[PDB]
Amino acid sequence: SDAPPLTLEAIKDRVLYVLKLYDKIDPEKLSVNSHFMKDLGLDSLDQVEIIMAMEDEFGFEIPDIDAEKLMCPQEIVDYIADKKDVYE
Amino acid sequence: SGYTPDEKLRLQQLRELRRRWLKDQELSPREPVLPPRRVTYRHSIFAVTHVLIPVWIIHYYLKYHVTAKPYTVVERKPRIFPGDTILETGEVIPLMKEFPDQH
Amino acid sequence: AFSAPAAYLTHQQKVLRLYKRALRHLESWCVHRDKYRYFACLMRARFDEHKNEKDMVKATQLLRQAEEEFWYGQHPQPYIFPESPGGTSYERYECYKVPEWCLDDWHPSEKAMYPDYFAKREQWKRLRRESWEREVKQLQEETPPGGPRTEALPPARKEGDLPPLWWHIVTRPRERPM
Amino acid sequence: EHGHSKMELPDYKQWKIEGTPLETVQEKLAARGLRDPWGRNEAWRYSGGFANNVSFVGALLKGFKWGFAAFVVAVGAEYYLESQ
Amino acid sequence: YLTGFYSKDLIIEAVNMSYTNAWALLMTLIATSLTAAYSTRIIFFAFLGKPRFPP
Amino acid sequence: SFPKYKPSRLATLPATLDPAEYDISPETRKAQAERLAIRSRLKREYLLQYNDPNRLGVIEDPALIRWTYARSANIYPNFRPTPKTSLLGALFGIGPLFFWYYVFKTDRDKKEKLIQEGKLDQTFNISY
Amino acid sequence: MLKIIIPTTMLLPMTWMSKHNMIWINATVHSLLISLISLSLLNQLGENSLNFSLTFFSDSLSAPLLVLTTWLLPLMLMASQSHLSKETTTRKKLYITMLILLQLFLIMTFTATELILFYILFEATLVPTLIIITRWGNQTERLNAGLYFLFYTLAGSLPLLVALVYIQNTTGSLNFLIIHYWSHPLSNSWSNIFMWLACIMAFMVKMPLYGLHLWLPKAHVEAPIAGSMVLAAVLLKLGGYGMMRITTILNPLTNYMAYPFLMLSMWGMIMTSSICLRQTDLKSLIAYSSVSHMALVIVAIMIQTPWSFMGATALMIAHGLTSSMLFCLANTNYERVHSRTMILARGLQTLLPLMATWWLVASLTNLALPPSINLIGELFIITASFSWSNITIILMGMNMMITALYSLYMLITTQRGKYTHHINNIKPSFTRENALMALHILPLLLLTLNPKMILGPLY
Amino acid sequence: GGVHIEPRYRQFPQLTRSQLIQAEFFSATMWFWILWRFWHDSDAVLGHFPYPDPSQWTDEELGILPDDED
Amino acid sequence: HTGQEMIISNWHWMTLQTVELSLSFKMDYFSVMFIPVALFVTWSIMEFSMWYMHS
Amino acid sequence: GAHLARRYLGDASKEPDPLRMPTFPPDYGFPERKEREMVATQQEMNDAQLMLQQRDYCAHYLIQLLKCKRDSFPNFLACKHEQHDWDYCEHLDYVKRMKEFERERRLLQRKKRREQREAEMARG
Ligand SMILES: CCCCCCCCCCCCCCCCC[C@@H](O)O[C@H](CO[C@H](O)CCCCCCCCCCCCCCC)COP(=O)(O)OCC[N+](C)(C)C
Ligand SMILES: CCCCCCCCCCCCCCCCC[C@@H](O)O[C@H](CO[C@H](O)CCCCCCCCCCCCCCC)COP(=O)(O)OCC[N+](C)(C)C
Ligand SMILES: CCCCCCCC/C=C\CCCCCCCC(=O)O[C@H](COC(=O)CCCCCCC/C=C/CCCCCCCC)COP(=O)(O)OCCN
Ligand SMILES: CCCCCCCCCCCC(=O)SCCNC(=O)CCNC(=O)[C@H](O)C(C)(C)COP(=O)(O)O
Repeated sequence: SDAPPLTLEAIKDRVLYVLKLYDKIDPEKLSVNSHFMKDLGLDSLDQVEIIMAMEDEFGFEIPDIDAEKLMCPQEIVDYIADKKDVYE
Repeated sequence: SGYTPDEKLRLQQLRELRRRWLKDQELSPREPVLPPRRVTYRHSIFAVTHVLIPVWIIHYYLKYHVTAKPYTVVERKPRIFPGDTILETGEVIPLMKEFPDQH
Repeated sequence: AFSAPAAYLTHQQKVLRLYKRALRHLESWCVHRDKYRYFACLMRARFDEHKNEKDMVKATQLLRQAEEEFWYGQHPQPYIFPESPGGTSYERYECYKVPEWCLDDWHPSEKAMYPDYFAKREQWKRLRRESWEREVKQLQEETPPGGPRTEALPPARKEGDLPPLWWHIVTRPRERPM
Repeated sequence: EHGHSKMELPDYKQWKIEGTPLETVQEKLAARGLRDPWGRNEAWRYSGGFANNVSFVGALLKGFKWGFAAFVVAVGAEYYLESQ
Repeated sequence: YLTGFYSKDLIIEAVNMSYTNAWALLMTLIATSLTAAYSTRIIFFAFLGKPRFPP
Repeated sequence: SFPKYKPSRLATLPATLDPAEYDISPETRKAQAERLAIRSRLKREYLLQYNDPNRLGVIEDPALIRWTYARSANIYPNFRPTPKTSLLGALFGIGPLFFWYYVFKTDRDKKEKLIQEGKLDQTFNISY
Repeated sequence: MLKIIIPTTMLLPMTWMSKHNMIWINATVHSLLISLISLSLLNQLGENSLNFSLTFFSDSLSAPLLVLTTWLLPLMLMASQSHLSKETTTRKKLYITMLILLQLFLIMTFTATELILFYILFEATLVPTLIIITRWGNQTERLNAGLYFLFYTLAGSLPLLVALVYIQNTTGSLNFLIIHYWSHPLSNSWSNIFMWLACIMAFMVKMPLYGLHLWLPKAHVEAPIAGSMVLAAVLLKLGGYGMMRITTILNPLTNYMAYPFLMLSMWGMIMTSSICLRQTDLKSLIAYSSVSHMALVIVAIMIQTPWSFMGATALMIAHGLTSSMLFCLANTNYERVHSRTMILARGLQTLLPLMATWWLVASLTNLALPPSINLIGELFIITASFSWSNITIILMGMNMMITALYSLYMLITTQRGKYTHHINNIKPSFTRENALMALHILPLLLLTLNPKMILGPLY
Repeated sequence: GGVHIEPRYRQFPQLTRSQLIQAEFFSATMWFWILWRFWHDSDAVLGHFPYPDPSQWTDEELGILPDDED
Repeated sequence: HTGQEMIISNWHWMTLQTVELSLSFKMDYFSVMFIPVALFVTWSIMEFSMWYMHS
Repeated sequence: GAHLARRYLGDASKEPDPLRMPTFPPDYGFPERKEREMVATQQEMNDAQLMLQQRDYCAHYLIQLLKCKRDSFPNFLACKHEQHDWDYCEHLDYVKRMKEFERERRLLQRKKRREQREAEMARG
């Protein structure tokens, strides 16, 4: 396998990397605690597209009932860490 | 849509407890303790205790026990061609009748 | 898996799920990235043209021919992530997950190794022993009469309290125990 | 000994649609009047060493040149040695 | 002049010149054509295009 | 227009193509609420019985015991002899026996007749 | 033979004067010692028999069954040691007394040079079994099971007594040697047909034949562990042994009186093999498997060819050992689970690996895997039935496939998969259970080296 | 057993010279073998013995009489 | 080199009247040729598995 | 293949079937009727124990090939002249079989022509 033990800061960096390449949102305004519907004015379909992008980038797929209620990068990071059992 | 405040708080507390439990799963340097107690060369010994000894045992078994009984080991008779000589008799098989050879 | 479900799915949830499935199967059909992006943008365009419809009878009339069209062109062999419920490695490691309570049956000679781990284990067991007594009362006083209506559990409200029914969620074996 | 070296992710501003076949997608979406928000996200698949691709036939003859040179050398050596 | 040649070429040659069923002949020929086709599919889809694996 | 998906016994109708949840009425929502309510009640009971540190046994499942009792020990007391049951019993318990008897009797009669005529070529049939 | 019967009798005073905390040790040790003594009987000769005296004789058909009977008792004691922990001393001694009486009756039955003595002990073997089933049984259906087991057997075996006394009145002797030497053909008459039915039905009910097997699932499910093993291993072989002993005087009537029973068995093997697939219980599944195997043995005996008899004896011994092992494993699972349901406990291989190995070996042996004696008997019967008629191969192959299917279903449902979450009393397997499984399985893999010891007199 | 290779995250992975030269050598070996065998053994593919034409065979050696003798 | 063929019947398992079952090995062309191929493939597969299944 | 297409699309009786051939006496063509020669006797071919299907008119070259392969064993490609000779002899045998097929075809052609001419003369 030789898979490195991905950590919380690595997950956050990857999440922000994926988000900053989504040109619908400006990289400067976004923050780890920024919202999606209100702080960035993104559509529901747009949020689904972000969720699918993180799905493709991380190699594991999020169930719909849990994907439809993720609205901040911080809670996305927390969900991924809980899925992958990350200590720190 | 989205997390309700109760859901957020419960998930946060569960995450904290889960991370504490996972961190507690780590093993310290002295955590694994084993009590000790006792009562070319590698290939050289390997070919002796794994190849040579089975050859000896099986050769003995076939030569002096299996072949003792009749018909246990039966060998297909070797092919005889024109011109060969037989060890047991010494007679020579006659050759062919010189078929016409072109191309 | 984590979140408790609702009694029903709203129209918005159905539309979002159909959108996700359609995009996934379109990606499966269009192997390459540029083709996938082009046709995903086209599908988004054809998907948002009825975004602002007001009446619900016509919206429910839609999303039916949409589902039929999806079922007709669903790529009978879609792409499934390896850890998904259809993937190649769905339950591969489910044979390595040994429950925590098994450690209670270990021989004392086996427990002689890893002493610190078992000390922390006793601490966790004591914590659970007190927390359960608090949680049963908290849940008893918090639930409405006639039984719960949804399977959502409340968090901890006091200072020393812990969330009700936490032991078997916190002590999951691992994602890949071995 | 495991893979612990504190890998650092590249800068996000490096990935551009320029020099990739995503221009055709962007242009044909703009002709009908839309844009692809995720265009840059996959630019890395066409940017680095992955930029150059090899055709199927060229893939099949992976070592044709070296093999042909060795074959010619061997044939010449056999010709000059057997003629003796 | 590869390992598969010394077997498959003789298989096809012997099959072509025996008092056998004709439908089996046609099926075998189409089968070897499809063998070449799916070998091409494997190579093209796994070694030629642009990368598609996670980052 | 697209070809319709016709469901069968071994290929059921998908939930998305089903029309029951598109004709929504308040009583349907009430029914879904009651279903979720009873399911959550059962789940809460199971979880209360499941996380108890004092419990050191197997959680008895009334549903499993009821299913086993219905499958095994409740068949005869609810059985009544009816034309359908009687016909099915007679057929499935008598027909195969007589079918196989007829087949084997015919085969053995043919073999014995060939033996009597002597045209069977039983050479080397030493073991029997 | 008295060198075997006398120590078995002395086991009773030995047990009754033992200390309160040492009955199991003494019983096990002396039962094992008795088994060693019984090993001497195995050296049969190609001639008639080992005619010990006017009352007891031993053949190469009786020798394997006698050795298995003497070997089973220590295993029964080790199996019963578990659930009798909270039992008073007198009741434990009574249990051991019942087991010893059962062994003594079986030992006296299997030789029994005279047919009336054979019948007397053959019915005497019914009282200790009924007491064991109806007294030390857990479920409330043990009473109905005991009634079924008693009456199904007795109704079939009562006309046998009349047939035997009639034969003695006409023939003049019931000694098996005289019966074999002075045998005369049975004419085709209604009286002779009913004599055939009376002499056959008593053994066919106990085997059991398909259609009269209703008592077996009840008796096997409701009985304790020791009763289950003694039923599946030895008590089922009484019918087949009696049938192979008594078919010497029913010729040539059998040549056409075997058709109903042959058809019933060749269809009931398929029916019970299919039944095993859809089963919610483990002990019931094993009982139906035993019914299928005994139906195959019935077919073999009714064919009446040397290969049929050899295969029948081999299958008898192999099925006895395999069914005893399977019942042992099911009991070990039930003791921890306390439910006796196949799908209630799952994924036990992750928690108990060695018991998973024992499960795999037992299932493979039941699956008739070569070169185990299970497949030796199976294949001999298959070839004999093929010689009887070329169409039997269809039924036999269908039975083989279904047997493999339900054996691996039993293995997979209980061993593979994800463990059940709400069970946390699966303690590590004791040394007693592992030793029990090892002592069950090792004789099978040892007998596969010397098949001639279990191939019967027609070897 | 090997060397330490670290992940790249959207860049081309590190390639050691050993694997490149080894793959090139083995591909060259295969092609050289094919060419050498084709040079030495051409009849294994093209055939070695001509296929006779049955129409060109005269009636003299086929035992045909000019429709009058028999 | 020679064209050696051989059958070895070492252990006599059991005799059933006129039939004899013994542990007999046939070492004709097929067996003597398929032993090395299978052993070679198994050796390569085991060496590959020492890396594939290290975890 | 063309012969199969001709047989299954034209007239079946026009040209033969492989199963029933030959349908004409060997002496119909020419009266000298030379005999095929065999240079390997029963006994030496039996000792070489080639195969039942390999005991054909080209057996002597096969025996020489076997002798050459057995003698120069380590150099597995030492002897190829006799391999080519055996291939040539098998090619000649196939040529003779083709000759037989075409001879039967033309004989049947002339037989059909003779029958048609006789029928026309009788009708005329
Ligand atoms: C290197 C050697 C390898 C082979 C070793 C083989 C050892 C075999 C031991 C097992 C023997 C099995 C028991 C056999 C019993 C049947 C025979 C027995 O009934 O014979 C009796 C005789 O039995 C012996 O006297 C006693 C043997 C009993 C003990 C066997 C040895 C092992 C016993 C182990 C017991 C526990 C040991 C201590 C544990 C703490 C009566 O004989 P009898 O009918 O008059 O003979 C008449 C013919 N005569 C006149 C020629 C004699
Ligand atoms: C249910 C679970 C299984 C239980 C056990 C099942 C086995 C019992 C079945 C009995 C076996 C066969 C019985 C009779 C066999 C003789 C052959 C006879 O049946 O065939 C014809 C006989 O014809 C008629 O069958 C006459 C008998 C008819 C009356 C018998 C009852 C038939 C149906 C009853 C079935 C009930 C079975 C279960 C009872 C509880 C031939 O006519 P014929 O050649 O001239 O006479 C031959 C006899 N001779 C030569 C001595 C003169
Ligand atoms: C699990 C339940 C099984 C029940 C089994 C019951 C059926 C057993 C078969 C019949 C038993 C009775 C047979 C009688 C005992 C044999 C004695 C004998 O053979 O003597 C005959 C006598 O034969 C008889 O008397 C038979 C009469 C039968 C009366 C009782 C009938 C019982 C039921 C009959 C049908 C059952 C058959 C199938 C049963 C299948 C199982 C349910 C000779 O008469 P002689 O006087 O010597 O004449 C010579 C001068 N000519
Ligand atoms: C290869 C497979 C092809 C499959 C093709 C599938 C069919 C494609 C065409 C589908 C047709 C439709 O759009 S069916 C149209 C269904 N009806 C409506 O959309 C009315 C109002 N829509 C909403 O309110 C949603 O929430 C929305 C605003 C979209 C998002 O809201 P968010 O603000 O919360 O993101």
